[PDB]
Amino acid sequence: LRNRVTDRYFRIQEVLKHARHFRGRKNRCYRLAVRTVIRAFVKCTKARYLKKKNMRTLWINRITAASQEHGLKYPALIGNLVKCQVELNRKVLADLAIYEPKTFKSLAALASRRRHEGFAAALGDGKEPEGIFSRVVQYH
Amino acid sequence: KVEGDIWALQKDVEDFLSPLLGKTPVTQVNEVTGTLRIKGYFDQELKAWLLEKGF
Amino acid sequence: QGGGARALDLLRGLPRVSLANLKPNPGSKKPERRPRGRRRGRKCG
Amino acid sequence: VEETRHHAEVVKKVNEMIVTGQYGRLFAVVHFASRQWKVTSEDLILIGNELDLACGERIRLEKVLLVGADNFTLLGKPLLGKDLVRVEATVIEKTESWPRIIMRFRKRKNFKKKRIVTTPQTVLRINSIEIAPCLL
Amino acid sequence: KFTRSRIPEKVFQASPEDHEKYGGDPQNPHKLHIVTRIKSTRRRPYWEKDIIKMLGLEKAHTPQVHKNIPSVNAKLKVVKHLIRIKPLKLPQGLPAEENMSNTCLKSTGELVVQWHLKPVEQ
Amino acid sequence: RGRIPGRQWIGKHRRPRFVSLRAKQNMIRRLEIEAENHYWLSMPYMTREQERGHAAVRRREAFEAIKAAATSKFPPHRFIADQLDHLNVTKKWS
Amino acid sequence: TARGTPSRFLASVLHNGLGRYVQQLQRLSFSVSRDGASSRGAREFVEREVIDFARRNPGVVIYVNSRPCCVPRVVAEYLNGAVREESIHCKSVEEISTLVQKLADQS
Ligand SMILES: [K+]
Ligand SMILES: [Mg+2]
Ligand SMILES: [Mg+2]
Ligand SMILES: [Mg+2]
Ligand SMILES: [Mg+2]
Repeated sequence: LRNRVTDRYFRIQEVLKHARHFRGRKNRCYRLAVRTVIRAFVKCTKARYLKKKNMRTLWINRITAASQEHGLKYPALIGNLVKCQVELNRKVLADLAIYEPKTFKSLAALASRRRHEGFAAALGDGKEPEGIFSRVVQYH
Repeated sequence: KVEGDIWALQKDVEDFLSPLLGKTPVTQVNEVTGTLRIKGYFDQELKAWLLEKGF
Repeated sequence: QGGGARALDLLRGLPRVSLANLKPNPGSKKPERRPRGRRRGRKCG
Repeated sequence: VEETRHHAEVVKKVNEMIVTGQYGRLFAVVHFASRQWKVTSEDLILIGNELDLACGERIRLEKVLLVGADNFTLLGKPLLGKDLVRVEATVIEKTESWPRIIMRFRKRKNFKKKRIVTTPQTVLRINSIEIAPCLL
Repeated sequence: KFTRSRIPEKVFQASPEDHEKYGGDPQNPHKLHIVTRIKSTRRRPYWEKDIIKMLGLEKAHTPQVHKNIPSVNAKLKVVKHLIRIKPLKLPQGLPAEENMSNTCLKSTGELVVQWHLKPVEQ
Repeated sequence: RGRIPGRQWIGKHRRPRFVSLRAKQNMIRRLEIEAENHYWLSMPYMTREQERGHAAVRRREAFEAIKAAATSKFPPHRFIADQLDHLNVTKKWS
Repeated sequence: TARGTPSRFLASVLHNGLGRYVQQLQRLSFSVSRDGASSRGAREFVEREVIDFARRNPGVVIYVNSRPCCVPRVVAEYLNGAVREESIHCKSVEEISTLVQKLADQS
């Protein structure tokens, strides 16, 4: 019995279909396209880490841009919102800085007020009571 | 050459070799072939035991 | 007694045994290994 | 001492805006599926896991971190009380993700393997976001 | 040649100024440890890697409870530069049978037996 | 200009490496954590004599479970129902 | 792949669930074979499972056409007009039951 490949056409079309949008001979020649489709798939897997990294970097720039309009720096906003137990991530703050400018200014005022409270507490030796917004809600 | 409900034979063998070993025996039950395979050598002990039941 | 009878009455409700529905005893025929694919192809052991 | 009573005046004014309904659309920030969503009413959100809920069922999102309006905003520390804000969503579509390519390749090592995964997904629609006058 | 290290016994001799700095009491030493690996076993000798496995410190930043006994302390003194050691404190005491489902180990080293997830009314 | 002979970080003439300000702070932070570890290892609860024999029973029982699992390795039972269930491949409607 | 495939924004059909929830699945067409092992899982699904499945979803019309065929298939038609055709060739009862329920949830 002699066996020959009869469905070799279907084995090469499943790889060439991913290369139809390429440029040059690497969209129709199986030998050339297979080495490009594999690299395209490899870049697809490794770009999932970059997309998460790039989104956060984009959010930081947008948060920084809006903070400067209110005379604040990015470390001064994120750092002082943590001490108020306001757990808002960069995704929300970037959205708030774009679609809710009035709400973002309220957060900037809260962060600025909390920032000023820490400086006042740093000047004292603990005799004066803590700031109004410096109180922390305890959970048991 | 075990016929009938072989799983009843396993329980009797387990309750019989346990005092000699101090622990439950490790047995393989092959219903298709009707054979019981027991880890360890119990040739002389089981041959006398099966003669008691009249097999 | 019960074991012998249970192996025959259960076979009645099953479809007809033919040359199609037969298979070897599991574990009695190891799959053949061929020098094909990534696992066994680069240098074929 | 002077600022403590000044806060009560502001809170009472904002609380007085809730009984009379002097607010329009409300946007709420909720924590769901380890993610914070800036959602409003009648919008869609895609969740990358199965909730084991039949489609059409109406549920409540318990965790709300921020509720805001045109003139007033309330902040949770870190969460708002269940007696102050209520966000309800509806399961409308449960489907699998589009095929994702997971391929790894190392040069000169004959290392190449391709995996395709379809993570389950769930779509929720926020129906209503209502608050209650419980600030005081 | 690079080999193991014999740490002098004087190193593990707390001074009176240390008891007023870390809050420990030599008269009443703590019963249990809270060991947490904070460093990679990579680029470290094989004997340090084995001790990490023996102590159940495979996954990093995963607290583990061990007994404050010389044999266990002997293993800790070998990988003392890869882990963080904190005493286990029991403000409510040892968990009972009814408090097994309500335990929670806080970052301060205290194990509470009533995890209510509710703001303090005080 | 500015060529470093050979490779950068190996050889006789290597590219100089300098310690930054945060690099010093990171090392100091590591030292403080380990300096506290030396304190908690200086207060054993029990001595060597007291500790001896306090876990012999548990250790002995733990290994007996390993021996039981190691000595219980045996082929699984073969049922007659499973062999007959392969005939269902030809089940059809009348 | 993303660049090699089309994409769309998240949306629904006529704002489903805004006022009421409407099951977007509209029709199911099963093509089972009286004879053939390929439909063994499908035939068992028709005998005991599709009857109870039709009880739960009254808004979906199910057609069971028994004709000779080598690959049994399930065709799902939706309100928006898209038609999804799936093959249940040699699948267990549980795998078919889960697959059909998935088609019901999709829009
Ligand atoms: K290999
Ligand atoms: Mg990150
Ligand atoms: Mg090879
Ligand atoms: Mg080759
Ligand atoms: Mg060079």
